[PDB]
Amino acid sequence: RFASVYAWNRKRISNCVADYSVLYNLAPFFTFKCYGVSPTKLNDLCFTN
Amino acid sequence: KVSGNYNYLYRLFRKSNLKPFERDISTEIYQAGNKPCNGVAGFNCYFPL
Amino acid sequence: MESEFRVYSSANNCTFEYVSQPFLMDLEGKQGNFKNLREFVFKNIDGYF
Ligand SMILES: *[C@@H]1O[C@H](CO)[C@@H](O[C@@H]2O[C@H](CO)[C@@H](O)[C@H](O)[C@H]2NC(C)=O)[C@H](O)[C@H]1NC(C)=O
Ligand SMILES: *[C@@H]1O[C@H](CO)[C@@H](O)[C@H](O)[C@H]1NC(C)=O
Repeated sequence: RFASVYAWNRKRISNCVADYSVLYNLAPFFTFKCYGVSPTKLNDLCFTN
Repeated sequence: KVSGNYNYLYRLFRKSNLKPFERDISTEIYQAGNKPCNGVAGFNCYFPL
Repeated sequence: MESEFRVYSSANNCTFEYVSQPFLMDLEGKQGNFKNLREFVFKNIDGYF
């Protein structure tokens, strides 16, 4: 349980290593949407945070 | 138009990169997993163009 | 005689039609030393047939 739309709970842009491969390819997907970068391409864009 | 030129259709996904000077006409609901999601919608089962 | 002019039962919007003079045909043919010998090779590169 996190906060509402006025004070949306943000994990800061700071220094943890993740994995875009298995995290983006879960089974229960009902609504996924991306504007600037296509939803089919998420792995090959990464920085320090 | 002020109502929007909603006539030209773009693509955003394919199974593999196509060789040049090639065109396709077919539009099929995508399957991107072990489950044969033919259907009308589902996990990465979207309209092509 | 050649019946069934439309060997396809149905045709959608056709992208291109071409009609020209036929190849070097030979009417009938003598048994032994047949005049007709078709030697065709079909190649494609990058759309060129
Ligand atoms: C021409 O059509 C064939 C289908 O017969 C395409 O081949 C498919 O390519 C995808 C790409 O990942 C494969 O997943 C399919 O398994 C292939 N089909 C078969 C039957 O093997 C081919 O890609 C098409 N040509 C172009 C340039 O797209
Ligand atoms: C053959 O050519 C004639 C052109 O005079 C055309 O009208 C006809 O439809 C053609 N038939 C086939 C089977 O292609």
